Amino acid sequence: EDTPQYQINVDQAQAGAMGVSIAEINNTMRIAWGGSYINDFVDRGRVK
Amino acid sequence: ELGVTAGFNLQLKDSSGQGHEKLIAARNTILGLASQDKRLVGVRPNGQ
Repeated sequence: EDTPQYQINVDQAQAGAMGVSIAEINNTMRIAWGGSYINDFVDRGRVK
Repeated sequence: ELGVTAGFNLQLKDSSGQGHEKLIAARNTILGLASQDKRLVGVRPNGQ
């Protein structure tokens, strides 16, 4: 079924007023909330 | 795999992540026992 969702609205005007990049805002949101897979490591001989 | 292979071939496996050193120690023990056996001839490791 269709469900409520939350919408984030980012103001270009205030972002420019504070000297913050749209791309920088997007990256911060993406990592902080969505999470990201960065690279690998080895755990008892197996890459993870 | 057909004309020059009279002898047997086997793969000893490190099933748990015990490291290279334990694996080669086990290989060494196997080879050492096999050297002292009448029915087996010329058993060697097949790698560097």
